[PDB]
Amino acid sequence: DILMTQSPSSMSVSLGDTVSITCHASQGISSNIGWLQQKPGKSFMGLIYYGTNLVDGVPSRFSGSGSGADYSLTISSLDSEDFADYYCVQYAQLPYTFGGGTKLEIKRADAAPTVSIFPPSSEQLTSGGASVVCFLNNFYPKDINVKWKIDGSERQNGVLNSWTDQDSKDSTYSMSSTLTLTKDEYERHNSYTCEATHKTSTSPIVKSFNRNEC
Amino acid sequence: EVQLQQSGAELVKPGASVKLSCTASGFNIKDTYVHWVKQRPEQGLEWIGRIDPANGYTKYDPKFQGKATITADTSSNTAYLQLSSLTSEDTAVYYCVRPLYDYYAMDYWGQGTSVTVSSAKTTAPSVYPLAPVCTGSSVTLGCLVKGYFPEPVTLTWNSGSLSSGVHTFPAVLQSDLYTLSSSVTVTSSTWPSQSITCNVAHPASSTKVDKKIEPR
Amino acid sequence: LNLDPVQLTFYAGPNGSQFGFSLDFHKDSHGRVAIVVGAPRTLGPSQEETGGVFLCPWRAEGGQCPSLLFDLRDETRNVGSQTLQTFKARQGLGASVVSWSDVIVACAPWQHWNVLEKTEEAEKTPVGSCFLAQPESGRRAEYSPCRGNTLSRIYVENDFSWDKRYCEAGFSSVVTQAGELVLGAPGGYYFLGLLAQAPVADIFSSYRPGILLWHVSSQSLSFDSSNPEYFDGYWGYSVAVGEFDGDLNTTEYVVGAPTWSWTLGAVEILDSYYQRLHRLRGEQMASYFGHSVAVTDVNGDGRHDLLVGAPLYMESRADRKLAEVGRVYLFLQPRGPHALGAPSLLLTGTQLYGRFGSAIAPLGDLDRDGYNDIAVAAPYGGPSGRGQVLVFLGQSEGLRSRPSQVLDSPFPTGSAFGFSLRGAVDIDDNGYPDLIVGAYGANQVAVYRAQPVV
Amino acid sequence: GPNICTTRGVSSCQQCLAVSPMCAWCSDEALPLGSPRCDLKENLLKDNCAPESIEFPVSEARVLEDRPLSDKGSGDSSQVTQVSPQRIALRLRPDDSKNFSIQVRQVEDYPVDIYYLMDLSYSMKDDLWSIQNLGTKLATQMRKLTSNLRIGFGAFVDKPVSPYMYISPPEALENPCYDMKTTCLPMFGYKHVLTLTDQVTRFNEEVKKQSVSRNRDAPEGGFDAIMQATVCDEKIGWRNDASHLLVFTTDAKTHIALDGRLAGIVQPNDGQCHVGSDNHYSASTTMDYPSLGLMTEKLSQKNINLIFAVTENVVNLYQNYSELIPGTTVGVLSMDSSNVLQLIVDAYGKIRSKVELEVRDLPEELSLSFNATCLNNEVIPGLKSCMGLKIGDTVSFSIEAKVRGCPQEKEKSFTIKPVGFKDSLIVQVTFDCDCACQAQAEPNSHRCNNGNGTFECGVCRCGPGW
Ligand SMILES: *[C@@H]1O[C@H](CO)[C@@H](O[C@@H]2O[C@H](CO)[C@@H](O[C@@H]3O[C@H](CO)[C@@H](O)[C@H](O[C@H]4O[C@H](CO)[C@@H](O)[C@H](O)[C@@H]4O)[C@@H]3O)[C@H](O)[C@H]2NC(C)=O)[C@H](O)[C@H]1NC(C)=O
Ligand SMILES: O=C(O)CN1CCN(C[C@@H]2CC(C3CCNCC3)=NO2)CC1
Ligand SMILES: *[C@@H]1O[C@H](CO)[C@@H](O)[C@H](O)[C@H]1NC(C)=O
Ligand SMILES: [Ca+2]
Ligand SMILES: [Ca+2]
Ligand SMILES: [Ca+2]
Ligand SMILES: [Ca+2]
Ligand SMILES: [Mn+2]
Ligand SMILES: [Mn+2]
Ligand SMILES: [Mn+2]
Repeated sequence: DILMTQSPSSMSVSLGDTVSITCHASQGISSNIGWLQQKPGKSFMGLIYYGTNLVDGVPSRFSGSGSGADYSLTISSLDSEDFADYYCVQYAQLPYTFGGGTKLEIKRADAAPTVSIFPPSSEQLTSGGASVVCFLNNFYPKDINVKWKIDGSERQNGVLNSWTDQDSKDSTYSMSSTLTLTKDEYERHNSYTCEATHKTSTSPIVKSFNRNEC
Repeated sequence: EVQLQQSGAELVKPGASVKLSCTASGFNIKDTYVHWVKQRPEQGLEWIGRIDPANGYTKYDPKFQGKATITADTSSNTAYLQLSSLTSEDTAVYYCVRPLYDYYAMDYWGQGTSVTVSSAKTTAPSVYPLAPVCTGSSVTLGCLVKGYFPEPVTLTWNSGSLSSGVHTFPAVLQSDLYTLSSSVTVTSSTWPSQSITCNVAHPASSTKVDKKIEPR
Repeated sequence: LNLDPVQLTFYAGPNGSQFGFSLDFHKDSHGRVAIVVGAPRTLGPSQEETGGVFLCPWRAEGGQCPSLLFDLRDETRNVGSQTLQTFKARQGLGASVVSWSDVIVACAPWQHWNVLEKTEEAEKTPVGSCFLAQPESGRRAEYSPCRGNTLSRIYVENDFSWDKRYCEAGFSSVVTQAGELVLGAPGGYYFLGLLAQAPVADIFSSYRPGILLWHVSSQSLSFDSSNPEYFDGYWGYSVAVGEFDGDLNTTEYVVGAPTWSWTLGAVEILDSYYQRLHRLRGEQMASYFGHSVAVTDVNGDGRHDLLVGAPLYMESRADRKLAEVGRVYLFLQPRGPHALGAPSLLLTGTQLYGRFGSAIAPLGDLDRDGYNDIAVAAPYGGPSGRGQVLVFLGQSEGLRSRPSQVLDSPFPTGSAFGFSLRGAVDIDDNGYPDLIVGAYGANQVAVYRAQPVV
Repeated sequence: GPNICTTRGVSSCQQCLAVSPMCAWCSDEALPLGSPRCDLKENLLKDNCAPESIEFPVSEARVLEDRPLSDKGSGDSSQVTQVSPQRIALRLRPDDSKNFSIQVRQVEDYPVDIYYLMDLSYSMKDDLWSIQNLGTKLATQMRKLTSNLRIGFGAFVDKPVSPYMYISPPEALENPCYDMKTTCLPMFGYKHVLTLTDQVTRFNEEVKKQSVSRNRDAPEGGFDAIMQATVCDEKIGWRNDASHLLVFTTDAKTHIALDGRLAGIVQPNDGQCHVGSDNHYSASTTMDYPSLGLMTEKLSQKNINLIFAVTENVVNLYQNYSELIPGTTVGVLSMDSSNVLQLIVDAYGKIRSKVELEVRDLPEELSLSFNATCLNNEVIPGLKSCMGLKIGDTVSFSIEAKVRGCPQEKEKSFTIKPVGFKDSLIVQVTFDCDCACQAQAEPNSHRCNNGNGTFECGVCRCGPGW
């Protein structure tokens, strides 16, 4: 099958910018390529067909170009609605195949996260489980690493992570990390810690608590 | 106008089968090819196959040969995607697509039909309050909604009163059941001065539990 | 009556190009009348016949005309694991031309087409194609509704149903006043014949170069049939439009099928959904009843009337003998919802093999008496066999039975003077409508100017 | 007593004869003043008119050639007589009429040409197998009727051009049957195969090497082939003094004039021979199918009897064409041509069961009427054709020629010929309107008003210029 390599995976840009998404195919496809848009939490809309032809209704700030095995989607003067996911698709050969996608995100000033750790509630402990929750809120950029430590030692089993989309108000990101243990295992140790590593600080942001102690 | 209106979200068990529909609105389904596309967050977009509803002739990606069966009924002006021997990896969103002008293009898309495969029964969530530990100017509370099926759930604070400064995170599958969390941030003079409550509703099992956050 | 046969105007194309095979009046966006001329054997780039089109400015002296340029290159598209191919050699571009508003539609009925997929193919066949031009802006579009991508084996397995591979779309053509292009495709559905219709605006807006296979969603095609009366009937050999059902909001189609029902011939009147409203049957097998059709109100009641040419009709003569001369039939449209009846008038040729009725052109009201008139061609008529065009005037009871004027070909033998005809347009702005006559055998067009009645 | 001759008060001998065929003129000098010179011949002799001076022509008819009808059409360098008499002299005075006869015989043992023109599109494959022995079988049965049989063969499919011809892939051009599991010949329009010959095993052996082709559309190009088989006299080999049977076999509809435009062909059929040394019709891809009227003209000009031998699914079609091409015969052909031999024999019988008179070059002022005698001496008034005949039968016609007035030209000739026959009756007509005495007229006679007149036939006539 024809592989469609779409770059970049994401870009941080601003309103009014001119940006270009590229799509490289494993062989020539002679402009038999379409471009697609998926707005957050919604379905797809076609933008370009046959390499350069705008789908009816699409604004003219969109344009397609390229030839052979290398193509481009360009947006002149980004609008607020243009921050979404974009995919290329080739139809030179069956099966049709898609690029991996490109997400346009809003650019802003770097921001350190607000970390907050939460020990297991009384209710959950009396049912036999023990979940330590760690919130990492309102940071930029999106790249971040969370590390759980039990008595100073890293723990990788039983961790469950969730991230939010770029927030509509301040254009920051937030993350939720949850470490679930049994009640019996949670009491074999004392210190519980989540470490946050962001480009906004060389030292990791550390928050922790000690069982029994408060 | 051309609109593709797909069927509602399906919730089925592994090993069973499901038939999705794509009804043509504002045109004759017979006019063009109709394609089916699978979308997953990690795996992305995958072409399943196509049908020519004028005659019924189909094409498939060999990856879906066996599971995918595409049909059409010009009478109801509708196209269908039958999936069989369902598996956790068949959990995806399925779209029907048609071209605008170019016979071979992929320009018009339905809204998508969500499919979820699981052996989980209808389980009600476990709502746990999240109070900080025994300092600054800003305080952060939380609420943990663990082990429920199926999706979704609605979460508010003080019954929609406290809305700003809140982060409700997308649910995650934890061994056939879902887990979700939500945080809220205010000033120190607000809490525990003012009662903050976590309101969680799970219409599937018809439960609306409310846990008041109490300090330690 | 009052066409001037002394001072003619001649336009000429290249030798062997069949300049004059088809023609029409064209008005630009300012109302200036020109003549669009089809020349279906014009040489292309590879020194091969492909046909061509000329746009002749009106000049009393006539002369040479500039080309209306269209893409003559064969096309190839690899897409969907298939290979699409157009073949423009001997396609006959300009075998039909028609003008509507400021747009010109020129068709190549024998353009061939094929689709390749591994070792299989659709078969290389003449689907035909039409080319559209807006001369003032340079806009170009194409319309080729019989192109498909189905492989040969599938037609065999389905007993050759809905087989549009041999359409020859554009063999005949007409445009409604509202701008719907209607194409006759006499090879459609394995030689039954079909019609294809689409708005001119939608043809332009849905067309992009290099696609080759695209949808015109507002298009409408007629239907295949299991009835053997339609087999090899060449339904769509000729086409016209008019008002025949009393509802002014609907346009009706008139379709010639000159070999319908084992070469009896027929003409049908349809609504725009191709449902049949009336059928006129030929009178004599092989006469080619339906070779030409014309729509105009000749008797001044505001109801469109129908003329049908059977250019090979054999008239009965003394001693039980038959003489091929050709015949024209006139049907007057009755008041209100009623069937067209028997012909109101039969006009019959005189010269053996003259092919009277090979073309029938509405003239408008030539002599300005309140009734519309017609010209009938006999491209091999006249006492010398060189061709004649005969003018018949309307009257309260239909048409006069004898011609008011006869135009003898000014060209040599073999010119086919009158094979194409067009009237009802005042090209020199003197208040009288004029007549253009094609003579593709001489690669020329003659213009006859109407003058005040003497 | 007086009559139309005397009461008309004529002025000259010529005027006298024009009054009535019964009037006569007396050119004698010794005739009383009151007595008229224009009267019945009896009344003139009663008034002592010199018999030599009497001008009274009588309308007559005498034979010039009267060869006996042949008993056999065999032998002879075509010294065969099918019509008798062959030439008569006819004389008529103004407004008069004379009658004469003609005999016509369907002569026994007359030579026969049979050209077999065969559809060789793909459904005729089993037909080719059936007729491998036709040449010899046909010779055995026709030997009962004639001792001079010649036979020949040609074949047709359709115009070798798109869309009638498959043109892709290249293999399909060399073998149209490529996408089936067989081989067939490349498509051909019309090919002549065997010139008319009396060596009937040439027919068998040529047929055994023939094979079918394949084209796309059901109507075929047989009318092209009929035209060429008709007008290519020397190649096909029709004989001057023989019955010509053109046997056309097919199981399908036919292409007709103006169909050619579906292949881009608009040039009308010129009705001329276009089969050269390669024996194929070279104008197949450039010239339109012929029209019915043009086929009729050429078939009549060459005296070809066309036989539509077609399968039952198209019998009604070809019966209807047959009515538009007079003289054509139709017979029902089996799906494998197994019955074609009897069809030809029955057609030959039907062809020679009719005698139909035709008149060529009759002057405007002459009208003819025909009384026919067919069967056993049964007279049929107002008829010039006989039907239901058998080989060897003889029929006769009584003819009356009436002349209206007197024409400017005094000698004309016309022809009575049976349709399709070689022999004919030539009628040499002389219009006797003048008097012999006019040849010895006296211009500027001193008997007529001091030279102001001319003296002819015993009277004075005003000379030229008066
Ligand atoms: C070969 O030629 C023959 C001779 O013409 C031809 O047969 C004729 O066909 C016509 C058309 O099918 C027949 O027509 C009809 O006459 C009868 C009365 O005898 C009526 O019942 C019919 O009326 C209906 O159909 C008409 C349209 O055809 C309508 O206009 C009408 O309102 C009625 O609905 C019709 O008028 C005719 O009877 C035959 N004649 C004979 C002797 O069979 C034959 O079809 C030709 N075949 C080929 C293959 O060319
Ligand atoms: O004669 C040959 O060489 C081959 N023969 C093979 C069979 N061919 C049949 C075709 C099929 C066809 C019907 C028309 C009505 N709609 C369905 C298709 N007409 O005729 C004719 C030519
Ligand atoms: C002439 O005709 C009359 C009667 O029509 C007939 O009695 C006579 O025999 C005929 N004579 C000839 C020579 O034909
Ligand atoms: Ca109407
Ligand atoms: Ca009228
Ligand atoms: Ca008038
Ligand atoms: Ca004028
Ligand atoms: Mn055939
Ligand atoms: Mn057969
Ligand atoms: Mn054919």
